[PDB]
Amino acid sequence: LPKPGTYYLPWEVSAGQVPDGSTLRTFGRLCLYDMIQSRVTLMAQHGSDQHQVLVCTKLVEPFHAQVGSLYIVLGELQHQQDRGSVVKARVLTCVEGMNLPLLEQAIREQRLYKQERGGSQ
Amino acid sequence: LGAFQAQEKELVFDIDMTDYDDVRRCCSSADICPKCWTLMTMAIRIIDRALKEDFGFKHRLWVYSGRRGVHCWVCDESVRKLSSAVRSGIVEYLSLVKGGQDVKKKVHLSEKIHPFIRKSINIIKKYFEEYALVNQDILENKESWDKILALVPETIHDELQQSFQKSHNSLQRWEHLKKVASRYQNNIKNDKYGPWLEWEIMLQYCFPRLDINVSKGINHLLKSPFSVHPKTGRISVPIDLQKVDQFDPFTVPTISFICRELDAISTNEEEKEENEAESDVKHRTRDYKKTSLAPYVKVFEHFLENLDKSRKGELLKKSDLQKDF
Amino acid sequence: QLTDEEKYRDCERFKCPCPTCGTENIYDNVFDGSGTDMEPSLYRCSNIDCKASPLTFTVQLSNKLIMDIRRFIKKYYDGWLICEEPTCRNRTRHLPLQFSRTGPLCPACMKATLQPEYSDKSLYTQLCFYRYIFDAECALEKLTTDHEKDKLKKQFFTPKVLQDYRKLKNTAEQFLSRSGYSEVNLSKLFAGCAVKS
Amino acid sequence: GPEPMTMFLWTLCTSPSVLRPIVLSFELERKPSKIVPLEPPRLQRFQCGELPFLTHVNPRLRLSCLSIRES
Amino acid sequence: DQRNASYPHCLQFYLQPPSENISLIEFENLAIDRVKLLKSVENLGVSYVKGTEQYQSKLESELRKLKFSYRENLEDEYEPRRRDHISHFILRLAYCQSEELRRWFIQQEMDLLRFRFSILPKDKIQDFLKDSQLQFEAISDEEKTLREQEIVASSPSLSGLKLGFESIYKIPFADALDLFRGRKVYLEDGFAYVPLKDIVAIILNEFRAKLSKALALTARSLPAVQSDERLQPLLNHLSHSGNVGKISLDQIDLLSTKSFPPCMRQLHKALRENHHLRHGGRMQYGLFLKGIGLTLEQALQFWKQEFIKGKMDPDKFDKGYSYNIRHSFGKEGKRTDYTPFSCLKIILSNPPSQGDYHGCPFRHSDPELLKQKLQSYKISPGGISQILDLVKGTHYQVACQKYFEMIHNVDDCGFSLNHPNQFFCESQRIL
Amino acid sequence: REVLTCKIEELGSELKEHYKIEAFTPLLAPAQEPVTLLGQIGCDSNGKLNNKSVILEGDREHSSGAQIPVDLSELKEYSLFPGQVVIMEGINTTGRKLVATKLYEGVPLPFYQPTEEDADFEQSMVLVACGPYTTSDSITYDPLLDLIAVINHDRPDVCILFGPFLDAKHEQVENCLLTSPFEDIFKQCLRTIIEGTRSSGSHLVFVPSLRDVHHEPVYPQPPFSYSDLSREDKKQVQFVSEPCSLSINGVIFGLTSTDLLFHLGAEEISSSSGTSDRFSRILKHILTQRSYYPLYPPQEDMAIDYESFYVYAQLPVTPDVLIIPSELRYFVKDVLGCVCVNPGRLTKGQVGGTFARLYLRRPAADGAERQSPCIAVQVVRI
Amino acid sequence: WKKLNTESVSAAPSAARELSLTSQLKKLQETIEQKTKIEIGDTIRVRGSIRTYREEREIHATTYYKVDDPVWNIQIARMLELPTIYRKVYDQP
DNA sequence: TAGGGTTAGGGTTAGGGTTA
Repeated sequence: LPKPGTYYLPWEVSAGQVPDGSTLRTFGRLCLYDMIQSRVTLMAQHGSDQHQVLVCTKLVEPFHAQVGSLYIVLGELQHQQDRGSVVKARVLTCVEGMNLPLLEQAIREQRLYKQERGGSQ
Repeated sequence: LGAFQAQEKELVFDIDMTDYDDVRRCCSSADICPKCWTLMTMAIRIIDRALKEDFGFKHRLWVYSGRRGVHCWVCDESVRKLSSAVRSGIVEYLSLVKGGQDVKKKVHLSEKIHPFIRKSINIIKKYFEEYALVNQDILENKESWDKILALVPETIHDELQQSFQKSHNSLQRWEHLKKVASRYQNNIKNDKYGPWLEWEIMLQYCFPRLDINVSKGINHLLKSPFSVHPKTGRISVPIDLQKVDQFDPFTVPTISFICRELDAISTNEEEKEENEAESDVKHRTRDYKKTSLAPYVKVFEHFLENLDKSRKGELLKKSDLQKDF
Repeated sequence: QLTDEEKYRDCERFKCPCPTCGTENIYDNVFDGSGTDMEPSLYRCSNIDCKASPLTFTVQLSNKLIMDIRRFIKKYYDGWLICEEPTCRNRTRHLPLQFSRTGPLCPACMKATLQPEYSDKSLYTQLCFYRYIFDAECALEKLTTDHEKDKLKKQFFTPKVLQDYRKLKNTAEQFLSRSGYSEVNLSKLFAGCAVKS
Repeated sequence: GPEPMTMFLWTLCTSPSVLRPIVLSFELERKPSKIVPLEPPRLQRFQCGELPFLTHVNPRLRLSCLSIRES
Repeated sequence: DQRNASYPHCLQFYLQPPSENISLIEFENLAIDRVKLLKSVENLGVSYVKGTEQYQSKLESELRKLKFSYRENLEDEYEPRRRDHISHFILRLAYCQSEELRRWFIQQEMDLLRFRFSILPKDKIQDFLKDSQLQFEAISDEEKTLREQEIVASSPSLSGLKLGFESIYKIPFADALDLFRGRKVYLEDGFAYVPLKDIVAIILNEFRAKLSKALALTARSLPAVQSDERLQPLLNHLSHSGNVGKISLDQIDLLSTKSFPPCMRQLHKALRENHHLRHGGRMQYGLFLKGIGLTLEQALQFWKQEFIKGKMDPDKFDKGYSYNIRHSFGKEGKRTDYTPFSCLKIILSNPPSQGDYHGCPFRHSDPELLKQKLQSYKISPGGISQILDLVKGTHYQVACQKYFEMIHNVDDCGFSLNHPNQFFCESQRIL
Repeated sequence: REVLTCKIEELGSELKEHYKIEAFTPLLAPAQEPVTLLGQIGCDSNGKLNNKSVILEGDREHSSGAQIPVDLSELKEYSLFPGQVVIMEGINTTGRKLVATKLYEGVPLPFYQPTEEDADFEQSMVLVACGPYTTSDSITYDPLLDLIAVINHDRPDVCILFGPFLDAKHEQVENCLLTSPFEDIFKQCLRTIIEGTRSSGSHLVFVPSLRDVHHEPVYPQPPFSYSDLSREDKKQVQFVSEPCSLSINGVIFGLTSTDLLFHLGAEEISSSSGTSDRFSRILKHILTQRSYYPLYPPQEDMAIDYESFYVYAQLPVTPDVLIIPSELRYFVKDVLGCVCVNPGRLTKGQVGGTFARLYLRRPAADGAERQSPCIAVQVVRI
Repeated sequence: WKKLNTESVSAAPSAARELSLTSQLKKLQETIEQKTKIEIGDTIRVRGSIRTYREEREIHATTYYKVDDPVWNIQIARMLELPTIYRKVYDQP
């Protein structure tokens, strides 16, 4: 059995605020599909800032690509020497039309409740 | 499903001692004798020399299975990435004894001889004579040469049978066979047979036999070293490359003997090593130092040091190429 | 594989009124009738008493065909879409800007998608059907009985009639040349490979 | 509690084609004007780990349907 | 100068996907034409032998008939070269579904390339290599003379020290597998010293196979985006498109004496004699009995009986043998049900060794033992001679057909033999 | 979707750069503090647009095709049409209902700067004419011949005639009563025009229209094809695509054979506190929208190829002169330094319409303020 | 658990009403079969009790079915609704 | 003399440790 997948907004993982080898699930919008090297570069906006996450895909071929669309990625993170941070994909589904603010508020509320229950112990 | 595939594994070969029953006569079925150990000894020499010279593989590690077999563990770098077809080609090139149960003659050699066959026959003469003629005595009984003559054309079957009847020991019969073969080579007259009757019979009764199935697969499994056979308790140990001729199978330490050795080691520790606040690592280190496995682990460590030196050389070469000093 | 009936089952048959007798003319095949009635459709008019040869109205036929083709293309570029929900059946022309895993989302039911009211396949099938009735060479080739084919060709079909049929087919084929549905761009297909261009 | 139609309904009633999350608008079955307090707790023998045990239980609520919609 | 730049030579490794635009009908025509040509060349290769004159002449006739590029007249080669290029990449897009399909495509393309290179002049092969992105190395006459004896005793079809006026290339071992396997090239510390013609042909073949394999692997991930409604019927068209009733457990002996083909009669006889068999025969026999209408329970009883006759312990049987048999039929475990081995696969399977009996006797048996076993089956001397001639001609399937006709007393079998299930079902139909 | 979102995002980015907007809030974000949202103007109702049926549609890069109703009750003045790119600031309390609080205005592209060679040209004569050149039911082409005589007598430097050269609305072509092929008829008409203009010896410019018969009706469309032009007449006869941006002597001409004004007037709603010219508002809207046909969805009487429209039908720069044939009342108006002419149809029913004549005098570019080279225009009734 | 679909029902050539009913039965059967097919990367809903086996916890399933949520509405609603359920019912004396 | 019928109803259990 594997470890569970905790949610993480793109900008935190972009800054490397998670330990190496952790399992995380995040979101973003695809920007490029490097065919030969099996690499995916998705992007997510934050005000005037744009953040990039590198996704290895060696475990989900065959895989259709939808340029300029949202995605959900779940897997493990490995801190490479030069490439930086890349997530090893285990499941990679596509969702469209789902509004970000509801999701962001949802994880914020869940984190708040978890911390509140953590105040008794 | 389908994305979980084997990627690399070490190339291995297996040698089964029991696959020589129709040729050997020293023992029966699953029995062994010190006289027949020369078989796997010369097989080891042949295979190791062929690998070291023809292909140039650097690192090799020979392990005695425990009962009747010896395994090869090639662990070089540029070999772990090979596909299945290349390994099949390796095994095909290293195999000469070909045929099933129905086939009698295992060799069909033309006039031309490969350099590999030439090297094998040159390095096989010094061992064939003593072992074959004296120890096993292939040409001893009547049925012995009766099955021998099936390996040669019928044109001289009666003459050779009469010569064997006249002769007394296997040495005289072998000499007469050599003389008859040499006479026939000078008198070759429309014969499909090769000009190396003596060579082909020695290879047929003397060459090792492999199995393509254990090396063709990439996800296959094979016994790890330092195992414990559940029948004789002999621990699988590495075999030194430079002392192969001094390897008696019956002298390998067993699990019961090594356990009694551990008991005696504790007895010595009752008056030699006391009041030690060390972790289990150092205690177990001195434990297996005091045992009978010390030469075997020493050989394993020497091989590991050789591999480490090879890694140092390869990383220094990479540094030279990458201009990083 | 599929016959002409299956190929053009849902296509509109060409219609044109006779300039003189005022009777509308219907055309579905190169020839009129079959068997012992083996006559051209454009050989004689619809009315029994009408002696006018429809071949005399080549210009009128072409001028009606161009109008019909313009009508089909105008209908195709209407951009009408229909909701896929059985209880909605919405009709609209405002194509939204939010898609899903399959395509546009219906801005009414918020659960189903939108499909074109008149796809390119129907348009191409209609154009092929128009080209179908003006290929006398293919019809002659399809004639299994060689003797009857020769008899029909010699008894009535002068080469001038074939030239007129080619002239009619020319206008239909004119719009077929610029049709993109029968043109495949190879650059898109293999753009993924980049090792050696 | 205590013909192709039979098998058809048996198949339909025990499939996820019907067992779906629904939004219910329900009216209490026992009319509020009615008054009849006569309910002491009962007792039954629910068992899970191959070991029966006895426990009291409240009477089951009774309702009535006004409108049912999907979700 | 698009025409000349696109197509400089009649041969091409097919490394540059095109960029022009084609009509759909022409697309379909090219696809069907090249698949027909590939099937025809496969059949011609499997019927005759390589080289000769009739086989190559028929292949050239097929190429000329199907309006492809086969010769090298220096005029008007634009159209055939373009058609070959387009159709080859179309089939590259097509045959990327299963590993076996990829292997078949690679083998047939290899055959076609070998033919075209075999009709290529030497100056032209040198120019074609120059245009290719390949590097070769030439050793010096010093070591050429130093290693004369090994290079002449390797016998690469060499005729008594003909190395005069020759250039010897040095190649890593992992690229010359064809000559590597047959023991026809001297070897030294992972290197090969080789003559000119055979090794250049084989090296080109092997590198082409590797590069085509890599490109097919790359293209495997494309059909995920091939959702176009058009071309779907064509892809479906190119995508390609033994249940006899239950039998008893005691009629097997009579059916074996009647219905077992030679490729398995020896295995049955050995099983009935020694009551014990090794892996290679065991899986083959189990698959065959599964494929002719034997249930799980019947097969379990049969195996337990025939192994009790082998002096075992029933507990040991349950632990090992029935345990293996359960997954042999896909009862539990991964349960991937296995189809029986084909005649071609069995003939080209792992060569049996001592203590093994699997494999058709027409390929892995002595001629004298084969004749004796045929005589044990009461085969006519004329039939024996015909079987021997067929064996000499390496036509094992025709020999099996003759054996079937002799045992069943039918003048003509009328069906081509490809699988033992076919043999058994036809025998049951006769019965 | 790609074309629409690319155009929307480009114009939004340009407006953000122009008006110094710090950031854009996502459409569905609920916040009490007023925020600025970027989106396209559309009408939810299938019928004509109205102030009670306005919805804002977002963009892919920010809200992935959002749709929110717009409340203009607090709005003071408004003038909107479907497919209008605007930047609007409001309050979104629950994320579903938005109340408008502000409304921006478009920004025109910079004027083209004439070079040294442009100022050298002193003057030229250019005439504008448009179809249909037939009466309600007569194909005698009397207005065509009279216009030919007028242009031959006047001998303008440049002669420009708009389409259609053969309207399909005629009853003769409706019932297919013609004895000649349409292509042959148009070839004969072009021969007639060339032979008539030979005496004048003036430059002929032909712009196709969407009502043409022999030409395929998808906007934009390729120019007419003629292979019988003589060597001498080749230097003065040309065909350009519709729409075209023809620059003569450093003066940019806005050319279109489509009726923007009629459509826009029929499909625009406004409520202004003061009286103003609706046509001027439409002209400034189309100048600011940076699109020849900014209306979306288009008029149910023509076909638009969106890819070709985006790649070929974008305004290069602000044109000095704009030519808009229309079915509405003839007028001449100038907005933001751009001259716009509405000569109207030359034939109205069975009576002649109006045609206009233009002047192009290059003024001194010494002054800082750019001045329109066109100095005078007169519309002569026919 | 794999419910045993033993003794598959065989239809009879009855009147048209029974033919239509058998067609609807086949449609229902194929709908159930399609609904119950599960692959890696889908959304599953499980109902049942708790059992401990081999010193680990499992969930026996009384019923289960695949959920089609191509937009992630139902999961967002669930994981927004649950904390209210806790705070209103579960975290009470 | 004012509600219909009022009825209590499903409430078990199923087995890892596997390859061509």
